[PDB]
Amino acid sequence: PAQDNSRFVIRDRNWHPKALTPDYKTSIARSPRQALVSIPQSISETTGPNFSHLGFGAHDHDLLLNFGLPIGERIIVAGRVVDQYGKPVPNTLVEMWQANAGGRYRHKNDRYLAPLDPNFGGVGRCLTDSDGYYSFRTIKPGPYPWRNGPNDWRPAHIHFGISGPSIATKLITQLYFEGDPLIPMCPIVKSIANPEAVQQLIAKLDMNNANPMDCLAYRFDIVLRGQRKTHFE
Amino acid sequence: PAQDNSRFVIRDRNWHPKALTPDYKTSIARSPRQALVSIPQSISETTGPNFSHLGFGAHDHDLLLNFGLPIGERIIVAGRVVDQYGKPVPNTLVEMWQANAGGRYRHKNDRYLAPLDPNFGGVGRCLTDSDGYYSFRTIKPGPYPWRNGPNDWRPAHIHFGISGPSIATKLITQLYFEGDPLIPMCPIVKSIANPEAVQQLIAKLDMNNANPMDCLAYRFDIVLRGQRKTHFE
Amino acid sequence: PAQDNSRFVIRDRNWHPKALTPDYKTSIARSPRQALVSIPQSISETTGPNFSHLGFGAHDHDLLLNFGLPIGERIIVAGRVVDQYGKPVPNTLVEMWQANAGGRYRHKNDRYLAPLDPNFGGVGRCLTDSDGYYSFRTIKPGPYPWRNGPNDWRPAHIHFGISGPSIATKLITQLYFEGDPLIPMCPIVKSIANPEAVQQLIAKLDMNNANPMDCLAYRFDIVLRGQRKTHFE
Amino acid sequence: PIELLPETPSQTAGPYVHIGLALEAAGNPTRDQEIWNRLAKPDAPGEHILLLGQVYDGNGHLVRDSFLEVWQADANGEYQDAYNLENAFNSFGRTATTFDAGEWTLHTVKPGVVNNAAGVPMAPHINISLFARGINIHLHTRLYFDDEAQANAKCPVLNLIEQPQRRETLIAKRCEVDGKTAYRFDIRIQGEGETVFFDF
Amino acid sequence: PIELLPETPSQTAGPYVHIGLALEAAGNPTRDQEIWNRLAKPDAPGEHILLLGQVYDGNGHLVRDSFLEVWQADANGEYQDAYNLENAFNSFGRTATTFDAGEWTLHTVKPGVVNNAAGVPMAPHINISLFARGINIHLHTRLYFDDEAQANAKCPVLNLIEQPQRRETLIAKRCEVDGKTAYRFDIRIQGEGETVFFDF
Amino acid sequence: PIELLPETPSQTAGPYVHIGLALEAAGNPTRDQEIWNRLAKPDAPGEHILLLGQVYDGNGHLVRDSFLEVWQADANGEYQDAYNLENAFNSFGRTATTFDAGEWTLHTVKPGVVNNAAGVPMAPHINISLFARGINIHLHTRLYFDDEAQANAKCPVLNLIEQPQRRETLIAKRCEVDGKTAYRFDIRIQGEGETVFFDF
Amino acid sequence: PIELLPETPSQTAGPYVHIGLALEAAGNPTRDQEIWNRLAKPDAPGEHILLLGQVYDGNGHLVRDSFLEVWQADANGEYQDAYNLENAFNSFGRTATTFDAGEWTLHTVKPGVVNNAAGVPMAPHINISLFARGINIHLHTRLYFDDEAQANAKCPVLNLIEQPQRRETLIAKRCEVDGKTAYRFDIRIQGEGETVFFDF
Ligand SMILES: O=C(O)Cc1ccc(O)cc1
Ligand SMILES: O=C(O)Cc1ccc(O)cc1
Ligand SMILES: O=C(O)Cc1ccc(O)cc1
Ligand SMILES: O=C(O)Cc1ccc(O)cc1
Ligand SMILES: [Fe+3]
Ligand SMILES: [Fe+3]
Ligand SMILES: [Fe+3]
Repeated sequence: PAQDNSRFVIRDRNWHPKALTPDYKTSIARSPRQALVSIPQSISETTGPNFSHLGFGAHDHDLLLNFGLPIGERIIVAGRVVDQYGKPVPNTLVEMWQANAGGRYRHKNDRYLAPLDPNFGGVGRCLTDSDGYYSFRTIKPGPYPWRNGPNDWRPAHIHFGISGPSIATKLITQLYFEGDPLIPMCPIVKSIANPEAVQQLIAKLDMNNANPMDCLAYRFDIVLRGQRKTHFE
Repeated sequence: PAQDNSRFVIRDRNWHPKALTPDYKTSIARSPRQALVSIPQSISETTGPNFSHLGFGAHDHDLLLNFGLPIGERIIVAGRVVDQYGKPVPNTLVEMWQANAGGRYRHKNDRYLAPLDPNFGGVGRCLTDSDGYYSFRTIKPGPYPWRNGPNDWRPAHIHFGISGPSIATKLITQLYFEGDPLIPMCPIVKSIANPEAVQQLIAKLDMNNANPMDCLAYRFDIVLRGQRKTHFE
Repeated sequence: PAQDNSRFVIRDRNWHPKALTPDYKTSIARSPRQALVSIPQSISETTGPNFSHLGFGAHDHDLLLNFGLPIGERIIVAGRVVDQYGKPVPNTLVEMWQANAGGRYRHKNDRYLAPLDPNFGGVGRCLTDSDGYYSFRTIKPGPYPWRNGPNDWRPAHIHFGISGPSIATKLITQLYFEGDPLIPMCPIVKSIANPEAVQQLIAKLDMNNANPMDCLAYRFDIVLRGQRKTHFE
Repeated sequence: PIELLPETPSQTAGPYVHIGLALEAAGNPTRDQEIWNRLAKPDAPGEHILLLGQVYDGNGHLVRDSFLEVWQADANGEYQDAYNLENAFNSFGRTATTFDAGEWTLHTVKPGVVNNAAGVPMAPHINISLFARGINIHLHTRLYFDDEAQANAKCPVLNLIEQPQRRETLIAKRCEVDGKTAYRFDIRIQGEGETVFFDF
Repeated sequence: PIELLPETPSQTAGPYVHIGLALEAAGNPTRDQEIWNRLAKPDAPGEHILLLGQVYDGNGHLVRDSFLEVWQADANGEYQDAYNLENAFNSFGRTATTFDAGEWTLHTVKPGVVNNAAGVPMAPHINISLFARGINIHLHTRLYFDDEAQANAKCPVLNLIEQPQRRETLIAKRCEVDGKTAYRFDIRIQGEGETVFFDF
Repeated sequence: PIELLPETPSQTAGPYVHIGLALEAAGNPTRDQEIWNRLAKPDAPGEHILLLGQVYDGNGHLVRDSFLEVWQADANGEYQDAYNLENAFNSFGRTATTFDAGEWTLHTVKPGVVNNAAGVPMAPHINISLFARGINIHLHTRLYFDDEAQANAKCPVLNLIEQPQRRETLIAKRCEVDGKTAYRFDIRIQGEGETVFFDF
Repeated sequence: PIELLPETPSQTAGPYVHIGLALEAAGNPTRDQEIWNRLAKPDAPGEHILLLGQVYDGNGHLVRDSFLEVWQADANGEYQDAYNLENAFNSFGRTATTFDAGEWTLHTVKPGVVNNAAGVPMAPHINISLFARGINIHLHTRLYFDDEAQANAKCPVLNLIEQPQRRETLIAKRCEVDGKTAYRFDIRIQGEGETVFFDF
C-alpha cells in the first residue's frame, strides 16, 4: 500500500484560471461562492493510483487505428511530463480526447452540422515511459462553435487528463496549436488571467519529430506540482 | 470587339518571386536563362476575355455541394478584387482549387497516403460582382508533404487564378492562412524575397463574416495591375 | 551487423555553406547545377563504422610528440561531441590536421615560403570517451596565403573530421580561434551565410583547462545531427 | 525568492469529458480495461456499500455532465495504489452523472481509518475530485458517513472547517437500496448549503 | 515618388493546376461550360488550323504538367472578348500537355493582322502564357507562322529582339495532320534554343 | 516551432586533406593502423572486385585532390560496423585521387542486397561521400552495378530519380583489370552527365 | 483577423431619460408628434390588448425610472416598419414606469406568428428593450402570452433557454382590466425569478 513520503508544492490559484470567469457563461452557476478551505497534506492527498499494471491495447495511443483511415491532418502529439523541479514523471497516465477534422465530437450531445468520420473515435491513452515521455498519433481537430456569445468558436484543441504521482497532482487541461488565430478570442482560454500561462498550453510544431511524407508533429510538455520529501515535520 | 484604350502599370519583378529560386528545386530547370524581352503594350496585351456570359452552375462557388457533406472545417473565403489604384474589378473570373482536409488532392498524380473525401472535389469558380467581391464556401485544406528537401511541407493553401481586364493582369497565386507555422519554412513561399509581399498572400480570419454555429470565414483581397487611360501617346 | 533503429534530423542546408559560393573561386566548377535528390533514410544511411577497435598509438592525439619539440604556442584543444538533442557521442572518431606555427603544411603541394618544422607533423586522432570528450595537444597554427583573390589569407585553423554514429552524421569542418581578425575576411568562412553559424566554428580560450607555466587551452564543442528512434513508421 | 517551473494551467474538462474518461457514458464502445465505478469485488473484505448522489448548480439545477474521481483506503485503512482489474479492491475509481436522472453511483466498501501527518486518526472518508463544463479547475471534497459521529467529531480535517454548519455538508446520509447499505452524498457547488471544497 | 498598392505576388500553379483549370485533363468530371482548346467552330470564317507543341525544360526533358492560355484576333484581326460557348469563334482558349505524350493541341483559325499602338501592323500572332510547377510567375510568349515571312520581317515586336537567331524561336513550322493544316510550336524554357519570353 | 541545437557547419576539407586522412597519399609516414582502400581480405566471402574512377569538375577537368569514403554491406547484405584491421571484411573504407593519373581505387566485394525502411530491397550499392577543395559540404552518391539491371530496375532509391537518363549516371560499367573483375565509376560534379547527388 | 470600426459604446440613459424620450412623463410639453404607447388604433384588426407590468431591482424594489421600447408584428405576423401616426397600427412604441405606481402600460394587438431564419415559426412575442439609470447597456427580452402554450412549447427561441424554469420568466399572465383583455409582464432585473435577457 501507499505511504506518505512526499509533499507537493502548493498550487498557484492566480496562475490557474479562477472559478468565476463570467465571459465563460456556464461558470457563473458552477463556481463556489465560499472560499476553499485549505487543509494540510496527509496520506489521503499525497498518494494516488499507479497504472503500471493496467492492460492497454496496442493502439490505445493511436487514433488513426483505434476506431479505413480517418480524414484530416496526420499528426503526432508527443512531449514529456515533468514536475516543477524539472524531474521526469515516469509510468504516469495520460488520457486524451478531441473532435474530428471538422470539429465534430463522437458524442450524443454533439449536434454540430459537421459530419462524423466513420474511421475516427478520438480517444487515446498512453502510460509515460521511464523518462516521462508520451506520444499519440491522431489527426488535427477542427475548431467548433458553441453557445456562449452569439458567435463563439473554440480554437482547435486536444483534451488532456494527467494522473501524476498523487491525487494532488491530477490535472485536466487543453492543448491549443501554435499560431491559431482563435486562441486570443476564446473566453475559456481567457479564463486564465496571465498571458504567460496561456503560452504554456500551446503545442509547438516539431518538424524534428515528423515523419517525412507521412505526418507532422507537435510537442506539448506538461508540468505537474513539484514533489519533495517531507523535512523537519 | 476589344479596343486598346488602357495601359497597365509595369509589373515589379522584384516584388514577385524571381524565376530561379534554387531552394524550390524544380525551378532550377524550369527558369529561363536569357533576360525577358520588354515590349511596349499593344491591343494584344491590353485586352482579354470577359466571362460575363459564361454559364456558371448554381454551386460553382460552393465546394460543400459542387461534388454527403465533406469532412473538415467549414469556411467561407471571400474578398474583393481591386487594381493598384484601389478601383474595383467587376465581373472578373476567379477560379480556385485545393486539397481536402487531409491535404489530399483529387488528382491521379496525388499518391499521398491521406485519403480522398468521397464528398469533396475541390474546384470552384465565381464571377466578381459589380463591386469587385467574390466568395466561396469550402473546407480548410490540410498541409501536405512534397519531394523537395527530405522533410518539406506545404502550408495549407488555396490556389487562385484571376483574369482581370486583360491578359496583362492575369495572375495565378496561392492564399495561405493567418498564423500557419509552416509559412516561414516553405521554399515556395520563400520564392518571394520581400517579407512584406508574403503578408499579401495571408488570408485573415474574418469573424464578421462567419455564420454563427455554422462556418468560419477568411478574408483575402486581391490586387491586380493598376489600369489607366493612355495619354499623350 | 548494424541495424536500422535510428533516424537523423534533416540537415539544414541554409545553415551549412551552399555549394556555389563564388568568392571561393574553386567552388565555381566544383558545385552541382542540378538539385540534390532527397531520399528517405534506410539502413544504408543510418549506420556507420565504429572505430572502438582501431589500435591507436600512444601519442596519436599529441602533436607535440607524435612526429625535439615543435616551435610554437603550446596549446590543448579539447571539447565534447554532442548531437542536436544535447546527448554525448561516446567512442567516436575525431581526426585533425593543420599547418605548423608559420602556416606551412607538411604536404608535397605546399610551397609556401615559411619553413617546415622538423619536430612537427600536423596530424592527430582521438576516440571520444564515454562522455563525448576529446582532447589534443598541439601548437597553434599560423594563417597562410592562398591563390584566391590577390591577397587572401586563411585565418589560423585546424581541420576536423568527426564520424558520429552514422555516415549521415559524418562531417568535416574547420576550427578558428577566438578574436582572429582574419576571420571575417575569409571567403571560405563567408561561404556560411548566417553569422550565428560562423560563431559555432570559433574555439574559445579556456584558461580553466590550461596547464600553468606550460600550455594554454581552447575549447571546441561539436554538434552532430540529432539521433532519434523511429516511430509510427 | 526562488521560483520553480510553473505548473500547467487547468482547463475545464468540457461537456464531452465522457468520450475520454467515461466511455460507456459517452455511449461509445469501451476498451478491454476501463477505470470505472466498482472498486470492490463481491469478495473484498469490509462492509460493502453503495454510494449515490446528485450534483447541483447555483440555480439549484442538476448538473448532468459531471465527472468524479474517488480515492479511499481499503477496509483496513490501507491505500491500494497498484491499480489492477484483478484486484479484489482498488482504492481509485470513476463515476459520472446520468444525462437523464443525473445521478452517480459507486460500488465500494467502507474505508478504514488513516492518520494525518501528525499521527492523529481521521474519520473514515472518501476523497473526491469533481470535473464538468463550467468548472475551470476541479473541486476537491471529502465524503464522511453519518453513522460515525464519534469519529467525525474528532476528525482533524473536519475540525478545520470554521463553522460547524458547514461541516454537515460533508456527511453522507445512510440509506438502503434494495435492502443494500447505501449512503447519499449530494454536492452543491454554489449557494444554499454550498458544499465545502478544499485546497491542498 | 508616388507608390500605388502593390500587386498580389504570383505563385507557381503547381502540379495539380489541372483540377482547377483543365478538368478533363485532371481526369475529373467537367462542368456544363468549360473553357478549353477549341476556339473556332467548324463554321467560323478564316483558315482553320491545328496548333500542337511540346514544352522542354533546361535538361531537354518534356514538361508534362504545363498549362497554357492563348489570346488571338479572329480572321479579321478583331479581338473577340465577349467569351461565349455559342460563339463561332472565341479569342481566348486553354490547353495543357499530356502526362504521357506531353503534347498540347489547340483548334483555331489563323489570326488577322492588328496594328501596334503607333499604328504599325504586327505580323499574325497568338499571345501565349505558360504555367507549371517550378515556374513562380508565368512566361509570356508569342507564336508566329513560318508562312508569313514577309510580315514577320516587318513585325515591330519581332524587330525588338536584338539577335535575329532568337527571333526564329518564335516561328511555328507549318505541317499537316490528317491532311489538315497544322503548325508545330515547341517551347524551350531554358538552354539551347531557349524560347524568347516577354515582359509587358 | 521547436528548434534544437544547430549542427556544426561544414567547411571544405581543403587541398591538404590527405595529411589528415590519406597519409600515404600525402606522402607522409603512416601510423600502425590506417583506414584505407582495402575493404576485403583475399579470404573474404563474396565476389572480389576492383573499383576505379575519376572525378571531373564543371570544365571537364580532372579533380586530382578528391577524397572519398565508402560504406557498403558485405556479400550477405550485412553492414559490418565494428571496424577492425583483422576482420576479413570491413564495411568502411577510404580512397583518394592520384595527383598524377587522378584515379582512385578500392578493393572490396560486391555488396549483398539490403532492404529499405519499407522492407523493399534495394539493388546492390555502395554509399559514397566525396570531399575536396572547392566542396563546402560533402557530396553523397551511390554506385550501382551494370550487371544488376533487373534489380536496378526495381530499386526504390534509383526509382526516386524523376528522369530516367540521370539514373544512368549512377551505374558503374563492368570491366576486367588484369583478368580481374572491375567496375569503373566516373563522377562528374557539374554540367554534362552530372552525377546525381543525394540528401538525407 | 479583420477588425471593423468599433461601435460607439453605450452609456446609461440616466434618470432624466424622460425629458428626451417621454415628454409627457417628464411632465414637459410635448411636440405635435410623439412616439408613445398606443400602437394600435381602435379600428386596427387583431385582438386588442392591454399590457402592463412593473420592473424590480435586485433588492425587490420598484424601478420607477425605467424606459421601454417595443417592437412587434401586427395581427398578420407582419412588421410595419414605416412609422406613421396615421397608421391604424405601428409595430413600434415606447412606454415608461410611473414615478408613483411604477407601472408601464401599452395599448396594442396580439402579434401574429413570424418564422425564424430557418423558417420555423416562433410563438407570438413582443420584443422589449429596457433602459434606465443603473443600466450601462440596454436589456433585451421578449414577452410571450400564457394562452399560447402550444406554440410557446414549440418556440425555437424559448427552446434555446436551457432551464425550463427560466422560460416561465418570459410568459405574461393573462388577465382582464375593466373587462378588457390584459396581460401582466413583470420584469425582475436580478436575483430570484430573474428575467431572461438576450444577446443577438
Ligand atoms: O463548456 C462549453 O460548452 C464549451 C466547451 C465545449 C467543448 C469542450 O470540449 C470544451 C468546452
Ligand atoms: O511544385 C511542387 O511539387 C510543390 C507543390 C505541390 C502542389 C502545389 O499545389 C503547389 C506546389
Ligand atoms: O581551397 C583552397 O585552396 C583554400 C584552402 C587551403 C588550405 C586549407 O587547409 C583549406 C582551404
Ligand atoms: O445614474 C445616475 O444617477 C447618474 C446620472 C445622472 C444624470 C444623467 O443624465 C446620467 C446619469
Ligand atoms: Fe473540446
Ligand atoms: Fe497545392
Ligand atoms: Fe588549411
